[PDB]
Amino acid sequence: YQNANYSAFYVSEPFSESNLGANSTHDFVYYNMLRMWKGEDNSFPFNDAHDKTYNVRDGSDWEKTLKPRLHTRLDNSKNIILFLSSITANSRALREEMNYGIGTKGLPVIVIYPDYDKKSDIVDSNGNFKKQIKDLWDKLPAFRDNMSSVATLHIPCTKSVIISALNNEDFMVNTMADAEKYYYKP
Repeated sequence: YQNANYSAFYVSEPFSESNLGANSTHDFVYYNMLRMWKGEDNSFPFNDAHDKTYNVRDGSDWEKTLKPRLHTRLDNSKNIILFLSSITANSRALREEMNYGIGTKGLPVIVIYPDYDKKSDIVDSNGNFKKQIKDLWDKLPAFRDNMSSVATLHIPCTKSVIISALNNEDFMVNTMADAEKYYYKP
């Protein structure tokens, strides 16, 4: 029960996943990457909170329809998979996913950085997060300002690394590690 992974990312709105080109549009492309890995290999450790339809950006009415949908899907989830990239920009729904999912629920977050493919892109040799990463947090204040309360894992975008993250109990709410920002050491 409540075993899903909740994918959170930016797209310019309104966005429908059924329009031609949806699967080519940043940052939806990275969510679809997870879906395709799972569809191709059932061992991939991803259970999509949005499996029935990705309709959390599609224009629906905030109060009556969209916000309740965000909350319901987050309530079915053990963690958030957040994609942060150079194009992550303002979005009411994405903000609410952070405030409710982290601030209210205390869900841990696996943060995938699709612009980067090396561990050394995330942290410097003293284990400080690089400015290029901190700058992405500033693009989503509701992530930045809630992340202190949960375990977060900050990773480059490579399949084997994503699998390792998703197989780690430390980043699942019922088994969460102590709140800190974690990373794989370069």
